[PDB]
Amino acid sequence: GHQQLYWSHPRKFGQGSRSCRVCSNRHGLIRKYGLNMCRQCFRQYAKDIGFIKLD
Amino acid sequence: YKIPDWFLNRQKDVKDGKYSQVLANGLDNKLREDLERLKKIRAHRGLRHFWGLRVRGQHTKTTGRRGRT
Amino acid sequence: MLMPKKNRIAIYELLFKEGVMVAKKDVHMPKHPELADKNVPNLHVMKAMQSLKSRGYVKEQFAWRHFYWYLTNEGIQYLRDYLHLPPEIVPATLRR
Amino acid sequence: FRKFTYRGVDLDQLLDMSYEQLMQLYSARQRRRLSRGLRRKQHSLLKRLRKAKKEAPPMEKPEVVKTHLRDMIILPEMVGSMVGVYNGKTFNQVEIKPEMIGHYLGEFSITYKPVKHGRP
Amino acid sequence: HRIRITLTSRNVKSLEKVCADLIRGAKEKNLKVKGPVRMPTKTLRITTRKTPCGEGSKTWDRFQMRIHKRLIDLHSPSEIVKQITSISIEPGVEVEVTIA
Amino acid sequence: KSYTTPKKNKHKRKKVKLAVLKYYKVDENGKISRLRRECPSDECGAGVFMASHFDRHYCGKCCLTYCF
Amino acid sequence: ELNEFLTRELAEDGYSGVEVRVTPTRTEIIILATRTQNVLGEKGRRIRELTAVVQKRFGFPEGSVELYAEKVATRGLCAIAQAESLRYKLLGGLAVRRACYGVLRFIMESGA
RNA sequence: AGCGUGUGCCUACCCUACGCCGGCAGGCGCGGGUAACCCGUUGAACCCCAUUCGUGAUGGGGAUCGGGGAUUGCAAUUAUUC
RNA sequence: AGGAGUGGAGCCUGCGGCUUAAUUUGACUCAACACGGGAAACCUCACCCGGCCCGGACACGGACAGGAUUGACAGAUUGAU
Ligand SMILES: [Zn+2]
Repeated sequence: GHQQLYWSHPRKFGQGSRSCRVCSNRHGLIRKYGLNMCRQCFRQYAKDIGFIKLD
Repeated sequence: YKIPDWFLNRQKDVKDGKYSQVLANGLDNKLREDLERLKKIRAHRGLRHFWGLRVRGQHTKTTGRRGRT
Repeated sequence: MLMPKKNRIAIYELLFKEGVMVAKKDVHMPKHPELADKNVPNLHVMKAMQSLKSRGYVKEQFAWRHFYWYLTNEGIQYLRDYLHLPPEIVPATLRR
Repeated sequence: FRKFTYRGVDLDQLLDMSYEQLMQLYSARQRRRLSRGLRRKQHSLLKRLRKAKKEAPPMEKPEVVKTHLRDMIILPEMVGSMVGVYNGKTFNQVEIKPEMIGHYLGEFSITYKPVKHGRP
Repeated sequence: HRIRITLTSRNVKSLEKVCADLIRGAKEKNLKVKGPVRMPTKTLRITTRKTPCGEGSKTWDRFQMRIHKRLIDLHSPSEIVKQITSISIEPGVEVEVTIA
Repeated sequence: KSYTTPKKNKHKRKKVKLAVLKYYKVDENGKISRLRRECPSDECGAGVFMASHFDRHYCGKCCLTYCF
Repeated sequence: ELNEFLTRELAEDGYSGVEVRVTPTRTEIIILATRTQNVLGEKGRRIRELTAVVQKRFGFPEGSVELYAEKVATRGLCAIAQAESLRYKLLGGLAVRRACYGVLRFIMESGA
């Protein structure tokens, strides 16, 4: 069955369980504190969330 | 004389399953029959010991320069 | 795409009761979050709304991972003829 | 000609004992594969290939059943057979010796050909 | 009577202003009030690259948040806490009220 | 387009005409006589039949094979 | 997500910024735009549509929120609104230079 | 000693005190923490004190490699790791 | 003026070259070479040997509820019930 073979790889762990919430690319994720974002979109919305530059 | 079995260097031999602490001529004989066993069994490890390349899965492009001339 | 009758029409009164609905854009979604009483996936919902888009009844907007589908007045008329209702029932979008 | 054995016992002696003591005779890595739940999740292929190896011809060389799997636990129940496993391009036909056990069929089929070198 | 009121925000000036409002109301109602206990703040340090590609000098950023918390323990019944929570509401600082 | 490797065609189901002739036998009396064994599963109805093989029958979307 | 969603939606309305507030059972959001007659749609239709969208997409109890609408003063003192106005002037198709000195004159007469 | 970190929308991978088993990594229960509350007074390494070693490719250096035992995972062979 | 060094030894990583069904690609003095947040066993994958699903919407014209097709079981079959 194609319906039962469509889910044959378990997506429990690895890189494919998580993805970017903006650009949907599984490269350079930030799993810190539940961003689940890539670095570039985090840069684009860093000050909108509230991350500023002081140090 | 009450030495623990796990301390011995060779455990669970393929010919008898008996734990035995082996010595110089014994290690040389066991190494050469193991090499001959891998050559006769024709495995990936046997081909690597025949070719002299890496066995434990490591790179050769950068390190291991002094393999041959 | 061959849809069962019940799932498609259930999408139709969910669109008719409240004139706007959202859905996450992902192929591998075995169950819709809001409509979880019956086993309905999401890809049939996206394909049915894409068909409605191409025949010109709904609009599209996409921000991160969620599709936003916006009905029109002539879309409300199409829902009224497809659900076979008298022209007196108006959804809460036009109501105060 | 000499007597072959694995851990001091014979092939038929391995044949008439169950998996619960077969793992006790095996090594540490082979135990955790066989003792991890039920062989139904991904090892339904393993069970069906073991059924297919239990299917037998009359008295000749047994059939070749070429496979697409490399993580085969080489059991004594399939000693003396013919199989060619997949390594990406073709099927390397190998005859199953009694010393195959304790290894994998993917270990006995090389993927890369022997690399030769010439003028840079 | 053992109610603990926790005030937390990011901007310390608005939190100090609403703490001044709380202590002014407590002194107006003429009852004992605990001073605002100041915990050490928690920092949000994330260091990401500046080049989106792999070209150029390796330069980084320093993004940071400061969250300041000041809790007031009040020896009053619940309805005064509910009234003072209902008055003077701003989105900069949130109010955490939970009896033990 | 035409590639090097051959391709097996999809299962083009051949159209069979007058299938409603081949479900019940009609005689002079008005009582019908079914020619196929009925599926007793609750997923399908009482009007469905079983497949006509040469050894044993076969149900519909239930996909249940009953022996003798 | 709310700011990007309103930026994408009200690009053809002149949207400046969203004023989110938190309040017990009165969690209200204010959308500051230069146009008031176009944000409400037709007899308060699009504001209720956006209310329902955020209501059952963000995850909230139903009926406890309301979407306000107001106009921003000093239209020439907002960088987003003037960039959107120049995007209005450029989307129809004009010379870039006349629009550039026009929006510069608008900025200078606004008091910047 | 000090920066920190510690139970997730999709989601299932959190930090460990305490008492047994075992040289060892590790195995089952009794718990705490949505956090200056519990790990935690984070008994860190370097360093200090006392024997053994004695200029020797040597208790320096630990590459290469054989056997055995455990955890993660559907799967470790082209040694994942210990 | 000096301190620690690198370059020589072993190991890890990257690049070029050779090789490969494929060993995917960009970056070549500062201002590319533990860089692409690139510590990849499977997804990652963009590379290859191979096989199924359509995820070809919507219109125009052929076929209609008497059927336009998907869903499958003793057995040859890749690779898999
Ligand atoms: Zn049936």
